[PDB]
Amino acid sequence: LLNMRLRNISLKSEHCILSSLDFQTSKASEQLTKKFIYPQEHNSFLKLNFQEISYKLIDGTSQIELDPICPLKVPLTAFSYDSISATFKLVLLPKSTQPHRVKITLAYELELHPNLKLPVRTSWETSLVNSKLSNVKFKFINSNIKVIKGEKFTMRLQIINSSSSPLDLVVYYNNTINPITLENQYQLHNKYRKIAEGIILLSNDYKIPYFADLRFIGIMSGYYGTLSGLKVLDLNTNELIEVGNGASVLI
Amino acid sequence: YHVEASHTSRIIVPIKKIDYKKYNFENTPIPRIFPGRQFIQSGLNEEQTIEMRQKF
Amino acid sequence: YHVEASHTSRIIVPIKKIDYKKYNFENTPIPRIFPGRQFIQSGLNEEQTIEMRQKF
Repeated sequence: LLNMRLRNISLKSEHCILSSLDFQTSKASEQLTKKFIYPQEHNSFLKLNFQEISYKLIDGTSQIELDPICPLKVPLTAFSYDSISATFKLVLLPKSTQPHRVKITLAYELELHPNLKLPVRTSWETSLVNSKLSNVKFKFINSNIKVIKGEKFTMRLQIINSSSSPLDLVVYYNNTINPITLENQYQLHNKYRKIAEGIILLSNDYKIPYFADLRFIGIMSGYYGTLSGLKVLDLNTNELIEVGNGASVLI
Repeated sequence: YHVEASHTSRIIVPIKKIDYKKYNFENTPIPRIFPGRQFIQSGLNEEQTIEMRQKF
Repeated sequence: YHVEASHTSRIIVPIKKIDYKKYNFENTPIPRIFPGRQFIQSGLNEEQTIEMRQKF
């Protein structure tokens, strides 16, 4: 074995988990072979890695990678092509057969037949927030990453619960500073002074009765990921329910 | 604007600040509508009197 | 128009009449969406059938 490699599959909750095996012909056989080649007056080898594709299942299909693969042949390089893989709905882990081939055109144009094709198990190795009191769940129908200027915009929230008491929630945005190491002492304040100053909710204390279009305008600009001021609350048995979801860039 | 039968509409009225070197906000506080009366002790701390004058 | 949250607003739509010597309103009555079926007796008086045809 010469080309040392690793299998990296990264898991995302946008129903995607990409795969990019990294390869690098490391020093272990290089320290011997590039001194035999140094005795034979060569220090720029070229193993023509040009043929490589993946396999998904028993239907061994070449999945279309997100990146390209031309004739890659140089000395001491290292490559990691990224391939889009569909994320499963559960722990159905598709074992995979990583196939590759490099035709080792050595010094004095000496080709050598070699390939790197083997199989393993391609495990990854690892919107909505639920309630605390009721069966209520909160999601935003409009997409949680959205573009706007400093002007007005429409924002829309899902309320789905059990219809045993299907009512009496209230919103309020609570535009005041949470009053709160010295650089962290002026970091938590500058977090809170742009939470409570950025957007303003133009219909607060909105009685809900499912669907409601909540009404904001934002003043100053930035990335308001998990815009966390707004609090709905159940008027019986008052618990501070929070919706820490959604985002808004203002450029 | 328009408000139908329950629909609140938050009016966003822009103003300026005030300048503390232009008005004195420590003047005779809570002036009575009619002069005179009993003239009883305030029964409050002077600092409290300051913040009551500003908040009025 | 405008209707706020309970306020009815009676729309006053003007039309013309119809002419009884222009349309025949005694044509096949209450036509079925799909042809065929059992073909059971109507079980109603012919005069009643007349006023049901007009009121449809």
